[PDB]
Amino acid sequence: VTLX
Amino acid sequence: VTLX
Amino acid sequence: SGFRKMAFPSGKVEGCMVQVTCGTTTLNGLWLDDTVYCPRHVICTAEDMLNPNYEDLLIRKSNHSFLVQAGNVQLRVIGHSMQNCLLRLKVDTSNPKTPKYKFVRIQPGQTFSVLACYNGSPSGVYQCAMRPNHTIKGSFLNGSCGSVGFNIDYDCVSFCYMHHMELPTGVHAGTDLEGKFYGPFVDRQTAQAAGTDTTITLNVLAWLYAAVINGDRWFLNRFTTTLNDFNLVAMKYNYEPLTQDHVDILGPLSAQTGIAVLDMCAALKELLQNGMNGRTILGSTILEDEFTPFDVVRQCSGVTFQ
Amino acid sequence: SGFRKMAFPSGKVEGCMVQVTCGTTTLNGLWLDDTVYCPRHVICTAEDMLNPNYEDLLIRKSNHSFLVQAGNVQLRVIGHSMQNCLLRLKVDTSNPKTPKYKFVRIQPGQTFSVLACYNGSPSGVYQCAMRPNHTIKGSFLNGSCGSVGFNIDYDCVSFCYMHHMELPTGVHAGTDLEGKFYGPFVDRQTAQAAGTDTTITLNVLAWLYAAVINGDRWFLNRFTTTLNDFNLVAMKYNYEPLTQDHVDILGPLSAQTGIAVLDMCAALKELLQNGMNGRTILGSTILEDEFTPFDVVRQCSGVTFQ
Repeated sequence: VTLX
Repeated sequence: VTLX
Repeated sequence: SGFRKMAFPSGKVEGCMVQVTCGTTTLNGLWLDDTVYCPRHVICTAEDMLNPNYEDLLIRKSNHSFLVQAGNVQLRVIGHSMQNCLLRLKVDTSNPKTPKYKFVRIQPGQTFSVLACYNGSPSGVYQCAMRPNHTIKGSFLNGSCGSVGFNIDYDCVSFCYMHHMELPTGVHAGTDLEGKFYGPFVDRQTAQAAGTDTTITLNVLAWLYAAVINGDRWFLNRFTTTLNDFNLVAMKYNYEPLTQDHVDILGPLSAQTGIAVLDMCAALKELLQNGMNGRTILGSTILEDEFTPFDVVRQCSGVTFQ
Repeated sequence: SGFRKMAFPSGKVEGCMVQVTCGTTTLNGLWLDDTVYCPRHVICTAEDMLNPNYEDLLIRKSNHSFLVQAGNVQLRVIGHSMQNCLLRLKVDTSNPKTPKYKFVRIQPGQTFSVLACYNGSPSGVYQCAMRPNHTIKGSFLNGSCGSVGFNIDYDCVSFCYMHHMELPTGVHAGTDLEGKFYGPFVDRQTAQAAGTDTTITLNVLAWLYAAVINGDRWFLNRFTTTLNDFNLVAMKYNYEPLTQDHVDILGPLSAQTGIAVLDMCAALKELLQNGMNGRTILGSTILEDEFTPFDVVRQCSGVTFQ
């Protein structure tokens, strides 16, 4: 996942 | 034409 | 005439966007009355993200650990609490631009407007649907977390989404304003993948009504279908099954156009089996599923082009 | 990641929308400092529209012929003048919500955000391009005239469009904020038809860069083309010819992706000749032409997914  |  | 993906005017929400910083992390928050709401992962660092323990990470913060900036003005934090995946920061000032608002948990297939924000400053507005797999196909870059989704009815803003993260397929996941994720997702850097998606049948049908109201009948036919026979076709083309409640919802659009729902279902079944190829509906080459029946009634004339 | 048609936040424009009534006609106007701008056909009746003479129709009006309503408050008109196809009404009150603004005349292929409004009250926001034939594919119902188009850069609003009418094909025509129509259109009920349209080549290319920046290379090839050879293909598929100035404009996107413009042109030429069929680009089944190079840079990461 990519936390934004 | 339709004026709106 | 015409039919466009259309967002709600965004001003009442713009007046609520602030910037929240914790350590070296900066992201957006939402300032209503004397609370600012933001994603709890604002308290994390990168290695904290692999396996964070928020209750433990949070007990280690004070009120002065959080910097809240409204435009050029600093808001002093005077309390904090965790609610599921959000923080609620109490500030010394009530937002004088607080609109009438509610917090709503939106259902799959429903649409909302997203105000994409960076550094507390709004950058653009677009519409998107809650997918059946609980993701949205948004447009988000680093620093967009804390950007919100909302609908407006009269002068009341119903906030329904706060942005948190992006999945490997490029789709987006987030929470309601109670901090509860949509879908089986968690706020940590671990392998997570969107489940298989399906097409929102109710929406496709609504938008075919849109097309008839705007004056196009080409895809209609003389056939009808049972709910059950349609659903055998639906399942093979990866469409959500149609239910009697969905049939009912389409009542008002059915009545405006004089086309029976199951007649439009037959029309849909024909489009899935034979294609459009060559032809367009409302300017589209494909079957569109991101407009609700409500979105159609909102935007279309209450008078059909017969 | 992601790529959506995205509108500018609309709040600075919402604060400028008022309602203008003359006789039995009501429509929207734009209130900046102490002037309200609206379509001059507000002074007409239906039979006045067949062959109006505005100079003659206008000399017959006083200041108290116009009612301007800002929310619940009546604005008193203290002067009026015609400018091309708009009226400028001077009111006794400066709009305290006037943003920093300019009036711009937009060029074909450029995009802007439209705040659709009814009875002075904003109802939704969407993006659209000025078509090469000087129309836009908007979404407008009766009472939408006086709705505006705009871009925002920093905190300055550049108004570029005011809505006037719809043509038989369902497309829309209007003026800049100096009252000058876009295209060969006039504000009267007479036979007028949109000219033939073409695809905005520069935009298609920009959006193919968008797709590469977001991580997709499938449509690239090992060929190059001359400008002139591309243009023979362009003409046959009803695309605007590509010029050296358009090639230049694509410089920064070319540099971010390491793909030469004429290489992307070869890629485009291949897509036109062989189709996509089956395949999508940025989620689209067709070649999209409503994003400018500027729209791509605004929304895409400044870092390519290599």
